[PDB]
Formats: sequence, C-alpha cells, structure tokens
Amino acid sequence: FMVSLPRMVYPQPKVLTPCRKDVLVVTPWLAPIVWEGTFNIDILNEQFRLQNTTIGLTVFAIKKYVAFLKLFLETAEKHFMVGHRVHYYVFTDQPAAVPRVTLGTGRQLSVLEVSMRRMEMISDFCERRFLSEVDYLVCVDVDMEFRDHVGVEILTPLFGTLHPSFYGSSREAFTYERRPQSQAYIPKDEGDFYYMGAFFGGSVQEVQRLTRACHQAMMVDQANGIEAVWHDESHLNKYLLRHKPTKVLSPEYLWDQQLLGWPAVLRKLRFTAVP
Repeated sequence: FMVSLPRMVYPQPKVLTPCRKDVLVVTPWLAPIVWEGTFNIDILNEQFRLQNTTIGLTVFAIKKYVAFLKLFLETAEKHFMVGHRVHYYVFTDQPAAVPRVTLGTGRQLSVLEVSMRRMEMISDFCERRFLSEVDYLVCVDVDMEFRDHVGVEILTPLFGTLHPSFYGSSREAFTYERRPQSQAYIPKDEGDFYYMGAFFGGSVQEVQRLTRACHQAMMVDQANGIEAVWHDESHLNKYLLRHKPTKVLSPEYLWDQQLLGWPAVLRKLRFTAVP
C-alpha cells in the first residue's frame, strides 16, 4: 500500500516541450532511459522514502582490487542513494584489507569472505540474505568512483546501463557473443543496446533471476568447452535481450573520461572509471 504524496510545488511538466530532444528517453518497450533533465528527484525521493526503501549495493574486491575500496566507498557515501537506507555488501578474499570508511546514518556495510564467481555469488549463496535485508540490489564494479548523484531514479524491477563505448553504435558493431555454440549467442540482426556488466540491478527477485540465468548459461558454456567473448557481460546482454529491462541507465551512469572525454550529450558524469 502506498500513502499519498504531500503537497509539492515544482515546475509544471509541459506536454508540448520535451525534457531532452537530443536523445532517446524511452525504449520501444516503454522503459525510461534515465538522463539528466528527465526526472524530478524530489518527486522520486518522496515516492521511495514513503516506502522506506533499502538499497543493497554489491561489489567484489578480489586480490589487488581491494585497493579501490576506499575511494569507491567514500564517494558512494557522497553520491549514492543519500537520504535512503543503504546496505553495502563487499565480497572479498581479504576481509582485513577492507578500509574502515565512515558511513552516514541508516547505512551499513557487511564484509563477505569468498568468470562465474559474481553471478553465482549473488544468486547461489546470498539469496535468502538479500530477500530479508534489502528491496533492491545494485551490482557494480569496484574500480570506479562516484562523481555525481546516483539515486532512486535508477530503481525499477530490472535495469541495465548503456556501455559508454557503444551507445552510438549500430547493433552489427556490438561485441555480443557471435558463436552459435554459446548460450550467450546473439545474431547480427538482433539486439537493442549493448549493456555494460559494470552496473546492473533491480528488485532482489529480478536480480536473483538474472544472476541465476547467467550462472546456469555460463555452466552450460563451460561444459561445452566455450567461454563467451566478454564473459558474464556477454550473458548479461543475452538475458536483457530476452527479458527487457524496465529502465535503462544512460552512460552518465558508467563513464570513462580519460578514454572518452565529455560529450555534450552528457550533462553529468555520475559514476566513472578510475584511471
């Protein structure tokens, strides 16, 4: 059950004036593509706070990648879901190497000691835990930093993020798995977008479905002596082709400024690669 929003004063949306004319803001299956200027964060914050929403953020930091955690977590504290309940799940082979980062109120961190690892870890071993503890799961790479707002505008049953290298590419150019012998296979005449494996999520239920499907597909591939060209990203793309995401995040949400600069189409760089 959802209680009424309170009275709010904000600019009237204008039917005959789009928020953004330079980009596609809705997919052909009527999922929003999230760009700056398309959402009023005050309305969304109200909607999600009224549901006392908890967001889980999963991150793997294995071997040398533990070095990335300090900046990852500190910047997440500045920019990720601020105002909402957040539970970080840090999967690592070195629990002692996790930095002690100061968290805001209503935010907590759990250290979970540990090609297929991530999908299996999220689906296989953590299923009951997540269902009991959070409403949404967000799965990201650790070698990143937040630079701007990443908030409840992303939350939806199932989302993927446009890969920053391919958002302008024709589908024939997408680096999907192209060998029919792989479960991740996508023909040259299929594909909506190329999603990056570094940022996906949704409700706990939908995320477990996705990770379970990808893990199963990867096991089949292993048994058949094949490894998809881009590993679990290839499988993520196959899954999101056949199960359309309910929102798609623009490349604001996954950018590499060193590699790609700062095009006019991006009003904000929100979550970026560490050089």
